[PDB]
Amino acid sequence: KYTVITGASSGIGYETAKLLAGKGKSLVLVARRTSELEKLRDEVKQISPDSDVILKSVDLADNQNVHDLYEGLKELDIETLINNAGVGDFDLVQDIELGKIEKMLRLNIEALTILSSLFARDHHDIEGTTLVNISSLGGYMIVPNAVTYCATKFYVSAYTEGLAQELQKGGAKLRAKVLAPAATETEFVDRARGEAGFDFSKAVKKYHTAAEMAGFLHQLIESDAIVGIVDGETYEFELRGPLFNYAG
Amino acid sequence: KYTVITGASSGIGYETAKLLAGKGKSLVLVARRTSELEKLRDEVKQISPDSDVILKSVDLADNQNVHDLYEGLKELDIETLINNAGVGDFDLVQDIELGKIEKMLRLNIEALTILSSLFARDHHDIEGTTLVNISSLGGYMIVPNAVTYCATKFYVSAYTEGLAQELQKGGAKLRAKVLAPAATETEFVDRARGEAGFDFSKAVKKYHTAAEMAGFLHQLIESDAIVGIVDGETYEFELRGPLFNYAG
Ligand SMILES: NC(=O)c1ccc[n+]([C@@H]2O[C@H](COP(=O)([O-])OP(=O)(O)OC[C@H]3O[C@@H](n4cnc5c(N)ncnc54)[C@H](OP(=O)(O)O)[C@@H]3O)[C@@H](O)[C@H]2O)c1
Ligand SMILES: NC(=O)c1ccc[n+]([C@@H]2O[C@H](COP(=O)([O-])OP(=O)(O)OC[C@H]3O[C@@H](n4cnc5c(N)ncnc54)[C@H](OP(=O)(O)O)[C@@H]3O)[C@@H](O)[C@H]2O)c1
Repeated sequence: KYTVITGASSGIGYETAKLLAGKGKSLVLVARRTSELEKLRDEVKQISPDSDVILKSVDLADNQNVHDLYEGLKELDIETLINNAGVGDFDLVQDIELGKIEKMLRLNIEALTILSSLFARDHHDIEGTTLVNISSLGGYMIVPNAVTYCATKFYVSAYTEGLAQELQKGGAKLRAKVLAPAATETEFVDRARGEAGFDFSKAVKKYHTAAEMAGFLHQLIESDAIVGIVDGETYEFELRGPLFNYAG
Repeated sequence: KYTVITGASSGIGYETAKLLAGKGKSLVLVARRTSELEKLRDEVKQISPDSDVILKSVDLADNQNVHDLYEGLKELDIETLINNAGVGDFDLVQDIELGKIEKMLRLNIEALTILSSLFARDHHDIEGTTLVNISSLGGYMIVPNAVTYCATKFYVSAYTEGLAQELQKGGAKLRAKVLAPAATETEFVDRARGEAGFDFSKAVKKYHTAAEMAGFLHQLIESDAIVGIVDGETYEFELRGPLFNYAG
């Protein structure tokens, strides 16, 4: 039984991989940097010798690539799929680089939608299955200077909240959940603004570590809650139901 | 001075083109079916002899096509861009047709985001410009059996509400607006479910006509409101401010 974690080379996906290794889970770890995926596999084997770890060096910003990824796991028993890979951008809309933003849409929205749709197709009536889509507090509240990225997370939040309630009302075995972190200490900011060195310790007054966010993600999987969300002011993690209007 | 209307060959965009014709505006009408674009241009000339009417047969579900559409309009003075083209689907997520849904994402989301970003880049500091993106009441309220489509509209609403407030806070000249129709008598249901003949008169107990929704769109352009939205319970058209949380 496997747990698929996209965006496993760094940040939340990376630490989630390590936390799930400590539970004896076997992993499919997806990202582009093979080097880091291999060093993580080495950590995972010393944490948990009997875990199986499959690596997949895949750019998920290409729709065909995402299809290929999934059909290549057809002969695996996947209990959890975690749509964690995603990128950010800080800039006024009038200043954006469309090539980067277009790529952001293909990763944040499409890849996640392809994998969620395919997982749901084959796993809705299968006992013990979980889908966890990583949104953001930015997917429930709009943040200045990050309009485009926030809107990808609004998509993710609304899509997962509607998929979750679809599967509940239909009596599915598959459970779908959304994680909405707040500021979490990872590479995300450095990628988003395009230059390294951003220091959360010095520049952000409240943030979780990547390990703390792996821990929240794991508790979300271990709950009957659809939404795991960090409060923007208290930075308490809350497991709760949907935030948006449901017309049902 | 031109008003660009994507999705002009039927429905809201078609009736919007005719309304703006009666005000003497010149139009750039974008859709795939040349046939109907020429039929509308004939109507526009009969309403408005002196209106200029450029037609563009373009599939906007291709990102390159959307760039090409815009770069080809750079010789023109565009006062208004209306991202109206969009497509729906009624289906459990487990039952969708990915090729249809992936095309829906490229049109409902990407096309609109390319055209809005490029319009915003060249027109933010230009007096009298207006960007109007068409979302839906299902972009503020999740509707069963249309999870994926509603999420494209949550993207549109959140993107445009965030862009609108970005332009206000930064003193732009450009105004950005979002329209959120409810049931509107168009080809939209027929295209979404794949089969013709859906009858609003017999099947839907409250709905607006396409001409009424073009009127609401024109009301929204002529206001300081960021949002023009049909209330699901009263079916009154409301001009109001943003609905989502703004962190600034
Ligand atoms: N950090 C925060 O404050 C925060 C808050 C809310 C939500 N989030 C969300 O958290 C998730 C993880 O981000 P993070 O904070 O952990 O940042 P991160 O450390 O930069 O991790 C992003 C991950 O995505 C992978 N990735 C990026 N582009 C990819 C592509 N085209 N194909 C495949 N994999 C790709 C990266 O590895 P490769 O580059 O090697 O592929 C990396 O593993 C994202 O959904 C992000 O939006 C972050
Ligand atoms: N009708 C409703 O109840 C309702 C409610 C809320 C929001 N909306 C929104 O209203 C907008 C307009 O839809 P409508 O109700 O007027 O429906 P419609 O009659 O089906 O018109 C849709 C328009 O989109 C164009 N279009 C579709 N795919 C395209 C593509 N790939 N490239 C270029 N143009 C394309 C169509 O023309 P071609 O096929 O010729 O390209 C047509 O002009 C959509 O954004 C829809 O989501 C509708």
